[PDB]
Amino acid sequence: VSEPEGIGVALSIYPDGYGVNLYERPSDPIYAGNITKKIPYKVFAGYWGGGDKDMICLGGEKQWAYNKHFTIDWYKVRSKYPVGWGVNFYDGPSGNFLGNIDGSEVYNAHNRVGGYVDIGGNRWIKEEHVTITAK
Repeated sequence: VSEPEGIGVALSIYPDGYGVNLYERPSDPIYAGNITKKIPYKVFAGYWGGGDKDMICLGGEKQWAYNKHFTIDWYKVRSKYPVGWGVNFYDGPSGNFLGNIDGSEVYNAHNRVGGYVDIGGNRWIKEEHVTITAK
């Protein structure tokens, strides 16, 4: 059974009590606040800015944080079908057809929108064709 929301789970790399900053506007972050309670937090979206500029969203628009401040257990995306059974991917949710995978690989969930999941590289698959699970 697939995780109904989210793309992964993040845990601060710092000690409990040590503030990790939250931001809005992930391409040019504006300080929004500070999280000091160290517990696992569900990740709802990713900003794929490349390297150190990657951010993860722990809620809504004012809950962006840098990936580098967390260890992240990404949700894993797997075909429902046997190896060799093609699964189409698109250039966005309900987007243009781009290609197919053969189901031999496991992917990390990079974003989920409108019943589609991005398996990375801007490749969006209908969620009906895959499982999205914590491990």
